[PDB]
Amino acid sequence: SFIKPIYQDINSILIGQKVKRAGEPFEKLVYKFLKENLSDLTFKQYEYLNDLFMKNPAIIGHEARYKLFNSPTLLFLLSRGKAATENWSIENLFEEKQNDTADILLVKDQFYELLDVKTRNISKSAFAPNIISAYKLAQTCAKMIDNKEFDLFDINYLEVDWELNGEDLVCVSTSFAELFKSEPSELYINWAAAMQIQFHVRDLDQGFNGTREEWAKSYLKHFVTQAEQRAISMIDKFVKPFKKYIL
Amino acid sequence: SFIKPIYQDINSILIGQKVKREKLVYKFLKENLSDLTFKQYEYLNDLFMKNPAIIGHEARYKLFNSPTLLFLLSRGKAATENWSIENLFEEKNDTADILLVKDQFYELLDVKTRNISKSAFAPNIISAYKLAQTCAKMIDNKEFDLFDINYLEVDWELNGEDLVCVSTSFAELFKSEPSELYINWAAAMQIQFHVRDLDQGFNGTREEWAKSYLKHFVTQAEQRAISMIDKFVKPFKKYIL
DNA sequence: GCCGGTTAACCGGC
DNA sequence: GCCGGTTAACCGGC
Ligand SMILES: [Ca+2]
Ligand SMILES: [Ca+2]
Ligand code: NA
Ligand code: NA
Ligand code: NA
Repeated sequence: SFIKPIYQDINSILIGQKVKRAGEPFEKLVYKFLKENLSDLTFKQYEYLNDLFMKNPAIIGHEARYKLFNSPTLLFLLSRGKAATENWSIENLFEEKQNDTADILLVKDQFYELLDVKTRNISKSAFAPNIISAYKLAQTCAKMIDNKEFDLFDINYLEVDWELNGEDLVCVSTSFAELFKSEPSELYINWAAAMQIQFHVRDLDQGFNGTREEWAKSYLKHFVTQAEQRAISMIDKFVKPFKKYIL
Repeated sequence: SFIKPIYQDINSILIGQKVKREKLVYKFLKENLSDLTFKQYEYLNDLFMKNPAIIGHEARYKLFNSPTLLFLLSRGKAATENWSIENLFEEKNDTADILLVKDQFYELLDVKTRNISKSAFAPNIISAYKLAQTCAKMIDNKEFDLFDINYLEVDWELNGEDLVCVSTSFAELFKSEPSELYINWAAAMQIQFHVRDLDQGFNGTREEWAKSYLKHFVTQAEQRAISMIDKFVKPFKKYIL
């Protein structure tokens, strides 16, 4: 991680920060800090895409523009769709998109850190948030394996806890954790919640002992196993209880 | 519907409205049907304010006088017990955006806003599972003449520094053919449609609707389970040993 | 403690 | 046309 060496600082600077009154905008402050302290490495996802295509003005159409990624897995995680990519121009730049994978990209020497900020109202009853689609993650692992891209990118999370203090939201603490250091078989896949893996960053175990390739194979075994169990569970929860009204 | 008879009134007032870059719907209804119209949390406040002698969640839950509406409208037990004139519910995940109620009959209204300049993407309408439980509850308690669940689509496009409403649509969930309802399991098990596309040709009774919906729901759940193997298990087996 | 369902719409494959 | 996956976190049952 490129963030990890300055996380202590980040943690200190963010605590006490405020945003007018839900905590979503704290992500903008995370970005501001990173832009100030790692200016050359830091991008919004759409910003990285805009920069990539701006540097290659002669490369037009979605196919050629896709070739600029030089990585199947990164293309998968970061690109916009074919029409969006084809219609891109300096006058028609990418702006934020609701379901972009990452909030913030940090890249250096062609290694990629995908950072997702998780904001959390710390006064409400704890509810683990959507982290990332378990299915997007499965596809990522399969593509990592097919292409032997095991040392190219990390997926990392920064939790920003906040509380309502008068007119303002204030940050009270933060946490940092790396997806690829968690034990894959311990990740919670909430199928109803858009097939999303869910955890609090603060709680994520970080003791995985294997290679990235091993992480990928292991998560895939986990994913496949959970999907099988869910297929069965749906009869239990969505079929059985209601059959008495229709038979 | 209490809204349907005045839809033309609403469509006209809205069809040129602009917000800065559309709960103008609530405003209009509140001004033209003030005795009937509530935000959900507002209806609950009103209900509990009008019954000051009733405290705690069990007793306040009895104020609904209907298990099904209890299930659709109420907040959780602790929230309800902790409610007071000085601790009022605020807007919230709530089933409905707007409630219109008259003579012990309830219209649940959900407003769907839509950026009409982008590729059409049918929005989450309501949980197929919440709907399933609701039908189940309607049947168990024979509450077939109590409420409707209705939708109002408001289409808009960006124009300058503002969003402009260019059209609207209105449709009643309980007039749609249940078996035509698209359940998108990945998207939080939500029914999905555009209001303007919703068929309104169901001819049977409310009870028939509920039974037909349940058969549909159960059938679609079974299909989803099966399709999970094909999409989430099969394509990944080759990587595991 | 443990568990998982719900709201807001929203992009883009073939 | 037809089809369905993803982001934002968030609430309250035993
Ligand atoms: Ca985020
Ligand atoms: Ca709505
Ligand atoms: Na994001
Ligand atoms: Na995410
Ligand atoms: Na809804």
